[PDB]
Amino acid sequence: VLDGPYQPVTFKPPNDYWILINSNSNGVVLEGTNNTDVWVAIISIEPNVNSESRQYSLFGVNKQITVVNTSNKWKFMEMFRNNSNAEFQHKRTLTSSTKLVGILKHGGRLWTYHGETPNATTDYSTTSNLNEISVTTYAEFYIIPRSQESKCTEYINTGL
Ligand SMILES: CC(=O)N[C@H]1[C@H](OC[C@H]2O[C@@H](O[C@H](C)[C@H](N)C(=O)O)[C@H](NC(C)=O)[C@@H](O[C@@H]3O[C@H](CO)[C@H](O)[C@H](O)[C@H]3O)[C@H]2O)O[C@H](CO)[C@@H](O)[C@@H]1O
Repeated sequence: VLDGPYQPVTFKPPNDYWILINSNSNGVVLEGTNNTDVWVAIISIEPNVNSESRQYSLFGVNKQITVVNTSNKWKFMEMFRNNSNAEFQHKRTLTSSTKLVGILKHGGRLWTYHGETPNATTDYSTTSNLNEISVTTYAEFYIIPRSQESKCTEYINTGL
């Protein structure tokens, strides 16, 4: 009885709900911003990719990122910046057999998962304008209350 799946859309996630995205494919999985101090994008790289340059459109703008993933797992790079004049930088990585990606607004912070399945964990970026963060998803997603975060963490790590 999952709350979803919902099709790709731009929306403003409410505080204290996990958005859990079920990416089947490579490319941008999600991007979000409050236009002040957060811009984030999660980029998907398929298994067994040797080093190459690839293009991604972030907030309507083309960016070249060199990628690599010699794992049998999928790789999700979290790209980040805290100013509109700065370039995106690689902040964190989630290496996943499940292909599920999470984002949550809670407690003054923006949360994602990083590390490697089945031991992926949450970490944050800080913002002074949390409520104004909107996201665009590029794949189906589900919505899971923070009160059920252990269930979300299980899905991230072991699959729907
Ligand atoms: C350890 C833990 O529970 N971690 C959670 C994570 O919790 C996020 C919150 O971390 C707080 O600090 C912990 C819980 C301590 N009690 C503490 O006070 O240090 C943050 N407190 C800070 C930064 O001082 C808290 O932030 C506050 O939240 C309240 C209401 O939630 C209010 O918004 C305040 O303005 C704000 O300062 C949280 O950031 O949550 C993640 C995501 O669910 C879990 O994965 C993780 O396990």
